[PDB]
Amino acid sequence: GVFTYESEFTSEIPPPRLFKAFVLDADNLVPKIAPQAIKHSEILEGDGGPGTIKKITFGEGSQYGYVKHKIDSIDKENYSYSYTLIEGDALGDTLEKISYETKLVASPSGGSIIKSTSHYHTKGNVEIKEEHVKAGKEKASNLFKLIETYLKGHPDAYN
Repeated sequence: GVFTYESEFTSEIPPPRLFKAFVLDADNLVPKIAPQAIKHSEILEGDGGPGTIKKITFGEGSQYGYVKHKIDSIDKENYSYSYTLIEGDALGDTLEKISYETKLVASPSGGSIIKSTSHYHTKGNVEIKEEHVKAGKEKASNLFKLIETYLKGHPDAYN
């Protein structure tokens, strides 16, 4: 009933910089890298820790676009981050609880490795469509290169 998808890649930028950005600055990282993807981020509950509910908005699509992310846990010592999504026009009535996980590390070449993972919790005996989960893989990969490029080109972004 639960789907499991993961992605593995690396970046020439340090993970402690992309980490402070994606997590300690997610509300200011996405709205600073490319405003063409999200309109703005506003935390609804908590302050960025576990149990905090963030509301990311989208500036693409005639209809209003936005989602809600519930922090699940992070590893400021290992640079890992994981949250739970409960809203999103992509979840439709076929999906309900969403689980998102992300991990950061370093490589022997100086660059940094980035391991991500996500899951789906359908409700009512339903399943997701490859076109849906497969599209998230390409969207999550492009976002990873936007965070590393942001700090790589913006040495002032929480760096």
